[PDB]
Amino acid sequence: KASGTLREYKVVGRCLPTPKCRTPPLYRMRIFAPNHVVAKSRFWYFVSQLKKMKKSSGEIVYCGQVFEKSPLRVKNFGIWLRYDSRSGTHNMYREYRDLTTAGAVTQCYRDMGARHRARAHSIQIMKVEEIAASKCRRPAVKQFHDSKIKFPLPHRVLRRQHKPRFTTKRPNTFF
Amino acid sequence: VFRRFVEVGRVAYVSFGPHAGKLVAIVDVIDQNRALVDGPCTRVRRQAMPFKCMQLTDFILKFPHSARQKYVRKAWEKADINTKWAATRWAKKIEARERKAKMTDFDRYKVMKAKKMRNRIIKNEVKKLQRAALLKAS
Amino acid sequence: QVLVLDGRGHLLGRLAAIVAKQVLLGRKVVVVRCEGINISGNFYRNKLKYLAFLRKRMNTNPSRGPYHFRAPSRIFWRTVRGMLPHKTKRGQAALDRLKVFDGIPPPYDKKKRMVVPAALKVVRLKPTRKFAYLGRLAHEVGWKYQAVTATLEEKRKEKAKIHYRKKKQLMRLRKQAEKNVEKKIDRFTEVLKTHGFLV
Amino acid sequence: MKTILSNQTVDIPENVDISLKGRTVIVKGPRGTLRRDFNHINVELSLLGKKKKRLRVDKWWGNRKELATVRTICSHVQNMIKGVTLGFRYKMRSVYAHFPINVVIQENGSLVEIRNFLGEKYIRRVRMRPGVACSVSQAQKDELVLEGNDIELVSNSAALIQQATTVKNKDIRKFLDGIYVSEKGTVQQA
RNA sequence: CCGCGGCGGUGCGCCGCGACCGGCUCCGGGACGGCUGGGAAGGCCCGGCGGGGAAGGUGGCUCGGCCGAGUGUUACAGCCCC
RNA sequence: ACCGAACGCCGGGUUAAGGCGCCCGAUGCCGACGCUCAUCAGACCCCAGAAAAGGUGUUGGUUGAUAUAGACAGCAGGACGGUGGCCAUGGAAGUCGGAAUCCGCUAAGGAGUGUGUAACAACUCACCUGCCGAAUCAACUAGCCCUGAAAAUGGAUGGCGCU
RNA sequence: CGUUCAUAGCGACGUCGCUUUUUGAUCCUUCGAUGUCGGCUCUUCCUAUCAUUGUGAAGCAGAAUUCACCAAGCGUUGGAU
RNA sequence: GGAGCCUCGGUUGGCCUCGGAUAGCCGGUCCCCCGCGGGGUCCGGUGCGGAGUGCCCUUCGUCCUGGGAAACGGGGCGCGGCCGGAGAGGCGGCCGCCCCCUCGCCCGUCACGCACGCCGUUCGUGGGGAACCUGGCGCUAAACCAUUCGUAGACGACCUGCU
Ligand SMILES: [Mg+2]
Ligand SMILES: [Mg+2]
Ligand SMILES: [Mg+2]
Ligand SMILES: [Mg+2]
Ligand SMILES: [Mg+2]
Ligand SMILES: [Mg+2]
Repeated sequence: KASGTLREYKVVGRCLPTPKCRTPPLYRMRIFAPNHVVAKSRFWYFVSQLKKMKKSSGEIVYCGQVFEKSPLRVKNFGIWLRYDSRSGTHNMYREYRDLTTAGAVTQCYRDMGARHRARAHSIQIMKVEEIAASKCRRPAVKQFHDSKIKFPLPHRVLRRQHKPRFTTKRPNTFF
Repeated sequence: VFRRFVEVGRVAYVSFGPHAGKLVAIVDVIDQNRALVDGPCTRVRRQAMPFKCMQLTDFILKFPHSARQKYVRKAWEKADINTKWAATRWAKKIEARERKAKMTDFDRYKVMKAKKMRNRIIKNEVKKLQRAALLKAS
Repeated sequence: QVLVLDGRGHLLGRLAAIVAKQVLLGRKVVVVRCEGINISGNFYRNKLKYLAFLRKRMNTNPSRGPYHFRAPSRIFWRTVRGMLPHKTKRGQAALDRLKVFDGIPPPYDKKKRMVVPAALKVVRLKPTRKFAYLGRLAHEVGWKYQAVTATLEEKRKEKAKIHYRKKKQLMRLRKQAEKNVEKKIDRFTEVLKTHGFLV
Repeated sequence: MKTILSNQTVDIPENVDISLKGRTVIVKGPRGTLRRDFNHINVELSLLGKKKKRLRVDKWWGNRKELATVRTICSHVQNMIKGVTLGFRYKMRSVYAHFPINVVIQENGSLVEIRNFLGEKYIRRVRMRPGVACSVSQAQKDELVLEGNDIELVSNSAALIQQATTVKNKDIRKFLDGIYVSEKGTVQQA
């Protein structure tokens, strides 16, 4: 796995039928990935671990992108992880605040790279669950839960440093 | 010593982006560095938008932090923000700057001719004022 | 046809980078008030870093070996020299365009002088970060003429304050003049704000 | 992480009048002025209330080491106010097992000669920081009094005479001598 | 010899254009399909049904001129949200 | 000798592996999100350099607590008796050591954390209040940074530099 | 161990390192030759600091001291075999 | 003032506050203090900066005549006096007198090789350097050798002496 910005995918698949097992059970997952191609691969990786079931032994039935049903709501997402350290493998519960699951998992993948130099292929996302104002354990999230939120944008450092590469005016950063 | 604030209901002028040169109300703050934003009257769809691109006006129209777009449309049209914005000195010197860009070659020539004269008149009147100021000093 | 850049408030290498490319494209540049250049990283940090550079000498005959210039102008010149192909003819030609000064002397003390905002400290550094004035640095590594350069610049700032006061005085009269005249420049002043100035 | 906002208040008393040119508090009252600059602390020194009753210090989007300054600015203004009103009085008692550290102030407070420390021929001359004024007290035998408005300057000048009187190349557990700060009080209590 | 008529090869030297084809790299327009026969949205509003933040509210306190502003509590809907 | 790619002589196009402050072709993107300041910073296969073990440096986790029966620290009040308990006498009545190791009063104090004593004494280390006024605290874990970290001509993230 | 006290100074059983002023491994370079030990003489560097400056430690009362830090500026000699 | 080799780059100017950045810019002070200014308070304006380098200044065909608005401005490398400028000043400013002109903005009114579609045009330029013809006012050599000396010396060099 690598990235870009992910998309939730639904992928349901089954170990393909036999004489002995005529109508085998379907297994569904939530597989975040940049595209269906790697989605299906990612589906197979997770299933292999859990169930005696390989890409040869099975058929993916329905892979399909899943759309955030409330895009223009701001939400808080709890996300449970399973990363690999340099040392042992771990569990976490991260929390992000975003407009989407995909966005919230994407956000996670960047954080984990930042905070733990953890690369995609090490991380397992288990559950991603949207959450209330309460049931938010992280204070970095909790500070934005407030009705009359109010802050300034204090030392507003400029970009467009090469529109006028040279100029008479020393700039301004108070607004 | 701050005067403008990322408040809910603050109107912000978008400096750049897809929606560059458009007003936009801050519906809700998502993050350290991202605001859920709307500009119903100003042709800007409800979307998250980073602060880096928005620079914020002196207009806080009052609605509740996650109303459903209809209500901000009312609070915009009640306050008549489009009228008030175009009245501002800021928006005038935006309008100016655009009209300087639109300038055609004949229009550029007219201007030069108009300035050539208009700066001559003033220049003399300044010189007269200096002589009068020198006469007062004497 | 010539850049004059007030090196105050800039960052040593950050400015030097930009100056090099200007200089390589045939732009004649002047860099003024070089003592005011300021280098990221806390003072002590940079002193050691210089003091190390001092240690570098050709053991058998120091007289040959890397000439450690003290003056902030020459320091800044040294760092710009490090970003040109200065062993070439074209590189040597490039430096000959660049003209550096501790403080701001008589041709350029009555010239408006630019500021590279992409090399500027207020922009490029976090406000909680520490930095050093290349003056102080120069002073402690052996620069002789800090105080002289200060005493000459107090004159200049006093001399300039006067010029500005007279400039202001004209601007003010000019603002008055327009108001005195604004019925016999009215259908000029109108046309200069249809095509979008004066607003 | 970046805390969306922090602040504090510094309730100035009705005797004192504080004023802030930007981020450069100047506090004046009974005893005198005390300016202090905080260009280097990065905060919003608002000043609010009719009768100018309280000094507020916001600090937006602070991380842990940036939010550590908020209180230390607030506190420095508190001391500044105390200095203006009451004024600081550090008292320091001389200690010896033999050679009775002979102290004598000179110009006004400025100088402090400290003769016969440990039977040394060297006479320590110690200047005071501008503002602070040493004076040899009465009602207590071996004891100095440093008074002044700017606490920083006082306590520094106290240290100056404390480290002056130091013992070299001896067992300092055995040799307990010198002029040590005994008490950090005020010129007037109210 | 004048025709620079018709055809053929050419130009002393330096130039430019034009249209045709090949191979590229860009730009601007438009018209369609499929999906959770897309998801969200908008607009009109009506009838209900609850839950939450937290309110034209009330209340302790504070700050300004009964009104405006800032915290705090129980929480219906006369701000909204689900 | 690595990675990319294998050469007739040339024009246009496009790539690879690598890059794009300046040297040096290309980010002079209004690039996105974090992390990190180092008086030895760090900066890219082969490769030209460090470990065990530490650090309330800062940032994340994990697990457990705690507390309105208003805590947590911060100061103030007591720390006993059954009892020279038993083994050990060389002295251990809590205290070089070790088997023990409970009851009373209890508000509550271990047959005792230490200081110190030949041995005591004396001192010191729960349970509870008084004040103050919301979170507090422990143990792990892993990121960057730091200690650990000493070589001889002056010196090398390639250089200049860079926060 | 240090009367007592793991850590002032030490430090077993274990363990992790650096160094190339020891000696080995090794044989890449030089066999149409790179003059093979020591001493003298002279310069320069390193620090893993004996002394000297400034300091923290002690089982530092003083004196004498070992332990450590900044640190290589300046020194570090005359002889008998 | 005339020719005449050569070396090239250029192809409007900008004649300036200080500085700040969790702030600044301008006014005006009714009022107060200092040396027309400087400092203060108070109030009024600006502040994604229009007293803006996203800027300003300047115009880019020539002439003619015959109206209007604007109108004493410009010139003669016009001429004399009084300044300011030393950091590498190298540039300005301000004052007398002589002669000449009517230039910016609109309109009328004609004409200028109109070189017959086609390239280095257009300036800084009286440029930098070398060699050559005119006027006015100025000038009137040192150096080195040789010789000498000995504060010096391998030799050069150096210190000295010589109507
Ligand atoms: Mg001693
Ligand atoms: Mg023992
Ligand atoms: Mg060998
Ligand atoms: Mg040899
Ligand atoms: Mg050492
Ligand atoms: Mg030309």
